[PDB]
Amino acid sequence: MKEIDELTIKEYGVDSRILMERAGISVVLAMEEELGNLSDYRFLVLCGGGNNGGDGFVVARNLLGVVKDVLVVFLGKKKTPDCEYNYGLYKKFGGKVVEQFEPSILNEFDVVVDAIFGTGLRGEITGEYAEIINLVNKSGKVVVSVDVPSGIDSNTGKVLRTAVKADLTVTFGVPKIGHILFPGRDLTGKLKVANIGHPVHLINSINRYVITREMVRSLLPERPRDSHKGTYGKVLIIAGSRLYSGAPVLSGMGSLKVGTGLVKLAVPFPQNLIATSRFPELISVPIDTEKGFFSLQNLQECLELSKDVDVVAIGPGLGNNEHVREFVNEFLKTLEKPAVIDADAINVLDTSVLKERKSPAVLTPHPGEMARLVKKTVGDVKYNYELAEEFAKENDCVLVLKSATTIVTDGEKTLFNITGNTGLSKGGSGDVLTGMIAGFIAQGLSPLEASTVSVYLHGFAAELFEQDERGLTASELLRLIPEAIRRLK
Amino acid sequence: MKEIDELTIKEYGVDSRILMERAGISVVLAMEEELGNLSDYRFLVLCGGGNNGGDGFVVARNLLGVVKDVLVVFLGKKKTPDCEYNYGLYKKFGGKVVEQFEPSILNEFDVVVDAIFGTGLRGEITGEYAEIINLVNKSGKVVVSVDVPSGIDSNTGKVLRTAVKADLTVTFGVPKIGHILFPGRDLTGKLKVANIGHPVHLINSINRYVITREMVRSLLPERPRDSHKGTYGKVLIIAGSRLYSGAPVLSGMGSLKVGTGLVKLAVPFPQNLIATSRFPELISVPIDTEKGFFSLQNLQECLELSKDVDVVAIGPGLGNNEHVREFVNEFLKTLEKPAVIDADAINVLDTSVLKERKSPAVLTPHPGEMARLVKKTVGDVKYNYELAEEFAKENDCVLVLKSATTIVTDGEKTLFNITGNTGLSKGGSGDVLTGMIAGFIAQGLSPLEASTVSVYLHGFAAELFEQDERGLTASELLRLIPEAIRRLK
Amino acid sequence: MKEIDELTIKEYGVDSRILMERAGISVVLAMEEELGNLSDYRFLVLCGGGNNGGDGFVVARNLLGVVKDVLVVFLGKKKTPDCEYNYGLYKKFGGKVVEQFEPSILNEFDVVVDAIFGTGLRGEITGEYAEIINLVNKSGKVVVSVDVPSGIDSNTGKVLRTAVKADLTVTFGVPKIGHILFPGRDLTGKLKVANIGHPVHLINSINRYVITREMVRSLLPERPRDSHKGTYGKVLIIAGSRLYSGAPVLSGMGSLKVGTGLVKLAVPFPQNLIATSRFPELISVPIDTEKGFFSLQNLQECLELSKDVDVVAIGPGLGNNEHVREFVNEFLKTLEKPAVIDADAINVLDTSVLKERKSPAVLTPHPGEMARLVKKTVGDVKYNYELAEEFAKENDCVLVLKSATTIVTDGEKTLFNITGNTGLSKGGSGDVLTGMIAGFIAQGLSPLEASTVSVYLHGFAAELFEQDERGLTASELLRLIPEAIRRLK
Amino acid sequence: AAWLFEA
Amino acid sequence: AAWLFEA
Amino acid sequence: AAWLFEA
Amino acid sequence: AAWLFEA
Ligand SMILES: CC(=O)SCCNC(=O)CCNC(=O)[C@@H](O)C(C)(C)COP(=O)(O)OP(=O)(O)OC[C@@H]1O[C@@H](n2cnc3c(N)ncnc32)[C@@H](O)[C@H]1OP(=O)(O)O
Ligand SMILES: CC(=O)SCCNC(=O)CCNC(=O)[C@@H](O)C(C)(C)COP(=O)(O)OP(=O)(O)OC[C@@H]1O[C@@H](n2cnc3c(N)ncnc32)[C@@H](O)[C@H]1OP(=O)(O)O
Ligand SMILES: CC(=O)SCCNC(=O)CCNC(=O)[C@@H](O)C(C)(C)COP(=O)(O)OP(=O)(O)OC[C@@H]1O[C@@H](n2cnc3c(N)ncnc32)[C@@H](O)[C@H]1OP(=O)(O)O
Ligand SMILES: [K+]
Ligand SMILES: [K+]
Ligand SMILES: [K+]
Repeated sequence: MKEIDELTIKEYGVDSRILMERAGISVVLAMEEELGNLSDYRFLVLCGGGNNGGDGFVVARNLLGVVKDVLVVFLGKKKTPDCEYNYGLYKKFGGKVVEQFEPSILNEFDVVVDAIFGTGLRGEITGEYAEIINLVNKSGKVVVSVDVPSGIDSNTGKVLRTAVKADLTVTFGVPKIGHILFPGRDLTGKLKVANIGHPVHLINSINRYVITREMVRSLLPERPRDSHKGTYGKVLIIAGSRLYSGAPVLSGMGSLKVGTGLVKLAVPFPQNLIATSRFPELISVPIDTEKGFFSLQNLQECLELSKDVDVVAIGPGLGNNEHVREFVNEFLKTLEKPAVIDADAINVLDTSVLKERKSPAVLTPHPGEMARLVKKTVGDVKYNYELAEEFAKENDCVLVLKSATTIVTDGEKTLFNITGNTGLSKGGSGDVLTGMIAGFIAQGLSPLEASTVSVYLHGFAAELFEQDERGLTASELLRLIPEAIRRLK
Repeated sequence: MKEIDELTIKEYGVDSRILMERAGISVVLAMEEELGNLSDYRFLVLCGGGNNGGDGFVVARNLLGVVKDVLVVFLGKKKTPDCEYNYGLYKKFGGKVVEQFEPSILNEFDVVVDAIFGTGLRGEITGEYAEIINLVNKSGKVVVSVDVPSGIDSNTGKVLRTAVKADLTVTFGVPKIGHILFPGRDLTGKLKVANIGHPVHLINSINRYVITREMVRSLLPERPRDSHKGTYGKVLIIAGSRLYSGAPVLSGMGSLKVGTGLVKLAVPFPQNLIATSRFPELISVPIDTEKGFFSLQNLQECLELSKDVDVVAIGPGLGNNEHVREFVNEFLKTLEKPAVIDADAINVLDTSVLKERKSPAVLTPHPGEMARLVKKTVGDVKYNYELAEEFAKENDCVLVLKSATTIVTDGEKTLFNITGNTGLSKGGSGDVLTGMIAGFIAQGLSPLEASTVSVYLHGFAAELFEQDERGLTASELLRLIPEAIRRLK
Repeated sequence: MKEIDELTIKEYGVDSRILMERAGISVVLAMEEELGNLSDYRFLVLCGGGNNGGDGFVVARNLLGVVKDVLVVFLGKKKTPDCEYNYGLYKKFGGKVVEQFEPSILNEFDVVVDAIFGTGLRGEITGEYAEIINLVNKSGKVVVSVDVPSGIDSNTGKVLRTAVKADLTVTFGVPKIGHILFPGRDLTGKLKVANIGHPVHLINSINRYVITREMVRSLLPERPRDSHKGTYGKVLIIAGSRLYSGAPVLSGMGSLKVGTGLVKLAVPFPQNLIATSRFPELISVPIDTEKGFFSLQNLQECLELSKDVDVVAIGPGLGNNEHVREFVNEFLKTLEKPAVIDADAINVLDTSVLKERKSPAVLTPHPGEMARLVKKTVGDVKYNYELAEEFAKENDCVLVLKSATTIVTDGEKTLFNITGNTGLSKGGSGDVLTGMIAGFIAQGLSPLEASTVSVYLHGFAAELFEQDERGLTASELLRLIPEAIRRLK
Repeated sequence: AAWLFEA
Repeated sequence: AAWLFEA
Repeated sequence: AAWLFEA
Repeated sequence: AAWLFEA
C-alpha cells in the first residue's frame, strides 16, 4: 500500500492532503459506528511524527468542538510535510498539543486514539514509545488504532518488542498482512477497512486476499437437478492403520458432507470395519497388511482402486515407518490423479516426487509438518507466507499451511482464511478438512479453489457449534458442515 | 465459627447483642424473601436456652405487631446471658412465652421457627426435645431453622437421634459442614447464608470451601486464539479389558469434551476398536495381551506411550487380578508424569508407591474404593473429610472422594462439591470424571484446580439433562459437558 | 421521634447500640435496592459528631471489604458515646478516617453518604459545614442521606442556610415533617422509612399522619346494591356570579364524579344556564340578583333550597363585595347543615360565625386566603401546621390548607397529603376539590374523613393525566376522578 | 414485602 | 444483590 | 449519531 | 451499505 498511496498521488494526481483528510474522517465515522454519539467522550490522541500521526491530527481536529475534550500528545522529533500541515490546522482550529506524556493523563480521558506508528514502523520500539504503549495497555480505556496498532509489523503480524492492544483498528484501502496473521490479528481487535479514494484498479491489483463469504459463494459448485452420483465425483481415501483407526472415517465423511457422490476408503483390515459401523454410506475396502500398516505389497491394489475415482487423498492415520514411506512415495510417483496429501503422507514425503508428478497436488501441513518437510524450525515456517509461496511454486502444488489463520497458495495467488475457533485445535479436525478438499476437487473445483472453499467452510462450521467451542469434536464438526453451506448461500 | 463469634466480640469489640440482633433480623428478611408478605402468617417459635434460642427470641420480637400471631415455646432449663436479654425484650414488647409444648398447639400456626439447638448441640437428642422435633416433622407446617436444623451435628452432617426437617435454614457467616454433607444437607432444605457483621478477614480465614460457579469460572483455562492442539495438552488413558470394554471410551471423551487437544487410549486388542467405532476422533492403541488384561508384559509399551503426553489416567475397566496389580504398581512407580488413578487402579494400588513418586497424583475413589484403600469400613470413610485430608497429606496427592457431596482435598485446602443429581449414581459416570480431570491437568491446571473444576462441571452437566434424571447415562452426560462450560462462562 | 428512641432504650430496654446498628444496616440495604450490587462503587461517608454520624460509621463499617472503596470524612469536634463506639469499630475493622475535607476528594468517589446532621440540627449551618454541603451539591454524585438531608429542619422542612440535595433518604421509624413539607420534600428525593426495632405501639402513638392509599381505601364509602340516589346524598352548591360563571360547574361535577346522588347549584341568572349546557345531569337553579352577585335578598331562597340537601358548599366564584359578605355570614349563621366553605366565602367570612355554628364546617383556603383569614403574612401561614391545628381547634372546624403538600386537620388529628403535581396549580382546581369534599360528606363521611379522601383522590387524579402535567385543566381532572377511584380499590 | 421498609 | 445473603 | 449529518 | 467500510 506504500506504493498505492504513491501512485494515487503521483500518477493519478490526488493531493496527499486529500488522502490524509479522508483517512482521518474515516476514523471518526468508524468510532461513531462503534461508540454511538461521540459528544460525551474525552479523547486522547497519540501522534507520531509520520503520516500516521498526520492522520491522527486530522482525527483530533475533526473532534474539536463536537466532543467533551480532545488533547493531542505529540511524541515525535520532526514531522513529515502532511503531518506538519495537519498539526498546523489542529492548532489553528484551537486544538491543544503537549509534547510530554504524563502517566496520570490517562485518568482524564475515555478513548485513546493510537496514531503513533503505522506501516512505517521499522525495528523494535523502545524508550519512551514503549513506556507509553505499555501505560495505554494497562489503562483500561477504549483504544482505537489508526491504520495498524502501533508496534505491529504490518508485513508479518509480529510484535516489535511491544504493541498497542486495540479495541478498534481503522485501516485504509485494504487489510494489511499484520491485521490477518497473529499476534497482530489479536491486537487489531475489530477491523474496519476504509475507502479513502484510491482508484479501485489499484486496490484490485493486490495478489494476496482474505477469503470472504462472497468469494466462497461464487466458487461453490452448481447442483444440476438432472444429476447422478457420478456428476458429483468419486474420491478414494488411503488412510488408517492398526494404530489410527478413526482417521479414515473423519476424512471420508468430510468428502460426503460437502456433496461428493461416492467415497471409498482403503484401510487395513479389520480397521476398515470401524468406518461402516459409524457411517454405512461409506465404502470401506479391507486391505490385507502384514502388521497393520500399508506397505509396498499394497501398491498394486491401491493403484487399481484409484483408476475408477477422480481424486485420491492419502495420509491421515497411516503411521510413519519405513514401509509406509516406500509405499507413499512409489504410489504418488505412479498415481495419475490429483492427490490431496496430509499428515503421515507429508511426514514421509520425498518432495522430488512432487516435482516429477504430471497430476496436481494439494498439501495440508500444520507448521510442525511443514517444518519437517523443508527442514526448518516451526518458528521459521509459522505464518511464513513467502516460504509457502516459494514451496508451492517450486513443487507445482497448492500448499495449505494450517494455523488459526490458514494460508492457501499456489505460488501466484495467496489467500488467508480467518474463519474458525479453538475448537479446531483438537485431533481429528485436520482429517475432516482433507476429505473436504478432495471432495471439492472431485466435484470439479481446481485444487486452489477447492482448498479456498474448504478452509473457509471448515472454520465457519466450527463457529456454528452451539455450545462452548472447547467442547467441539470432529464428529460434531461433520454434522455442522451442511449448515455452513446453507448459511453461505 | 464458634471462634469467629468470639474473636469478633473479644478482639474487634462488636457487642454480642449486636451479632444476635443481626442474626434474628436476617431470619425475618430471609422468611419474607421466601414467603412474601409475612403479615397473614401465624408463627410458632421454638427456643432453646442457648444462643440459638436467643436468636429465636430476636426473631419472635421482630414479628410482634406485624404478623397475625406469634408464640414462643421456651424449651430450656436456663438461659445464656444473651438469650436472657432477648427473652426479656420479647416479654417487654408484649410477647407471649409458654414453657410446655402441647401437641395440638401446632394446629393454630402456619410457620414453625426452629431455634432449639444450633452448633452447640452435643450428643443425642432425647426426651421431650425428641418428641417435640418428631411432632414438628409430622405437622406439615412450613419449617424455618435458625443456624442449623436442630439435631444435626454441624461438624459432620449426622443426625443426633432425630432432627428437624427444614424448608428453609438461615445460617450466619459461612455455611457449616452439616449443611453440606448428608444427611444434614437434605434436612437443611433451602440454605441462605447471612452476613451478620463478622469482619470479612475472619470469614475468609476459613480453609474449607464450597465450590461455586464463580470459583470455577476463574479457574477455567484461557483459549488463546493462536493455539494448536498441543497448546491444550495430551492425555494417555490406560484402561479397559476383555471384561470392561466401554470404560476407555467414556474416559477419553471426558478429556476431549473439556477441551483437551489430543487423547490416546491404550486398550487391549480388540477392545480398543470399540472406541473409534463410536468416536473416531480418539486414538485407541491396540495392546497385545495374553488373556485380555494388562500385565507386566505391557509395561514397556505403556511407558513409551507416556513419554509424548502430559498426563496419564489409569484404572477404569482394568480388572483386578494379580497381573493387573503388578502392572499398575510398577507403571506408577516408574511414570514421571502426573497420574489420575481411578477404579481398578485404586483397588490394586500399593500406597507406598504414591509416597515414592516424584510426580503428582489425583485419586478418585468412591467410598467403597476408599474403604478398601485404607482398610476401614465404608461407614468410617464416608464423608470423613478429616480422614481424606490426612490421606492426601500423608501420600502427597489430591484425593477426590466421590459421593452426592464430593470432597476434594490436597491435605491443606478442602473443597466440597454440591452439583449433580441421582442420574450420576449409575455405571460410567466416574469414568467420565476421570477423563475430565486428566484433561484439565493436561491443559495446565494444577491437580487440585483440575479436580475442583471437573467435579463441579460433571455435576452441573447432569443437572442440564432435559428429561428425568434417572434416565441420564454417561453418553448423554458427555454431550452436556460443553453446555455446562458455556453456561459457567 | 427523639422521645421514641429514648423510650425504646430507657423503658423497653433496647441497647442504643442495637438501634444504631439497625439504622446503619437499613441504609446499606436501601442503597442496594436502589443501586443494585454495591461491589463496584466507591463510597464517601460524611460523618458528624452526633448520633447521625454514628449511623454513618455503621454504614461505612458494613461496606468494608464488600465495595470498591470506602472513606469516612469526620467533620465534628467531639463524638456522642454511640458515635465514638461505632467510630472505634470502623477503625478496628480497618476503615480509613480523615478529618479534613478536600474539594478534589469528591473526584474519586461514586456515592456520597450524608451522615452529617439529622434531627439534632439546630440553627443555621455555616462555616466549613456549609462549604462542604455546597461542594457535594455541585459534584453530580449519587447522594444518600441518613435520616434527613443535612441542613433541613426535621420539624418544619425549612432549609437552615443550605442543605444537601439527596437522591435517596433513609429515615427511621416514621417519616419526619421535614420530608413531607417543602422545601425539605424536594431535597429528600426518594424516601424510604426503615423499621429499626422501635415497638409498634410507640410508632403508632404518632398524631400526625401521611395520607396513604390504604387509609383512603378503608374510608371510601360502601355502595349497597339496593340503593337509590338519596342513599348517596344531596349537595347544594352556592356559587358563581356574573364575573365567575364557571366555578359552579366545576364544583358540582366534583360532587357527582365522587358518587354523590343529587347535586343542585344556586347560581345567579343567567349564569346558571352555563352549567346545564355543559353537564345536563346537574340541577342549576336560577337566582334573581340585582347586579349579578348574591346578596341578602337571596338569603331566604338559599335557606329554602338547603332544607332538602345534606351538605352545602359555598364560595367558589361568588365575588367579594360588601353585599356578598352580608349574605355569606348571615347564611352560615342560620344554616343548620354541614358547610364546605371555599374561596370568596373564606375571603368575606366572619370567623365569629364559625364559633357559633352548631353544625360542622370544612374550610379549604390556599395560603393567600388563610393569611387574610387570620391577618398574617403568607410566609407565616404557609405549611404552618401548628397554626392550622390551633385555628381548627378554636373554631371547631376542619381546615384544609392547600399547597403542594396539603394539610388537613381538626385540631386533634393532622394529615399530610402528598399526591398531585403542578397541573393543579391552575384556576379551577380548587373548585373541583370543594365539590369532592361536599360530596363525600353527603355520602356519610365525617368532615375530616371526607377531606382526607378528597385531597388524596384529587391529587391522584392529576397524576393520572396522560400528557404533560402543565396542560392539565380542571375539566380533564373531572374525567380522571373515576379512574383514580377505580385504581384506589 | 414491608417488614423493613415503608416506600 | 448480595450484601446480606449468599444463596 | 450526528458528527457528519444534521437531519 | 459498503461505500466507505469493508467489515
Ligand atoms: C502519502 C500520504 O501522505 S497519505 C497518508 C494518509 N493516508 C494514509 O495514512 C493511508 C496510508 N497508510 C499508511 O500506511 C501510511 O501512509 C501511514 C500514513 C499510516 C504511515 O506513513 P509513514 O510516515 O510512512 O509511516 P509512519 O507514520 O508509520 O512512521 C514514520 C516513522 O515512524 C517513526 N519510527 C518508525 N520506526 C520506529 C522505531 N522503531 N522507533 C521509533 N520511531 C520509529 C519515525 O522515525 C518515522 O520515520 P523517521 O525515522 O524517518 O522519522
Ligand atoms: C456469641 C453470641 O452470643 S452470638 C449469637 C448470635 N449469633 C449467632 O447465633 C451466630 C452464631 N452461630 C452459632 O452457631 C451459635 O452462636 C448459636 C448462637 C446458633 C449457638 O450457640 P450456643 O449457645 O453455643 O449453642 P446452642 O444454642 O446450639 O446450644 C446450647 C446448648 O443447647 C442445649 N443442648 C446441647 N446439646 C443438647 C442435648 N444433646 N440434649 C439437650 N440439650 C442440649 C443446652 O444444654 C445448651 O448447653 P448447656 O448444656 O450448657 O445448657
Ligand atoms: C439514641 C441513639 O443513640 S439511636 C441513634 C441511631 N438511631 C437513629 O439514628 C434513629 C434516630 N434518628 C434520629 O433522628 C437521631 O437519633 C439521629 C441519630 C439521626 C440524630 O441524633 P442526635 O445526636 O440527636 O443529632 P445529630 O446527629 O443530628 O446532631 C447532633 C448535633 O449536630 C451538630 N450540630 C447541630 N446543629 C448544628 C449547627 N447549626 N452547626 C454546626 N453543628 C451543628 C453538633 O453540635 C451536635 O450537637 P452539639 O452541638 O451538642 O455537638
Ligand atoms: K497506529
Ligand atoms: K436450630
Ligand atoms: K444527614
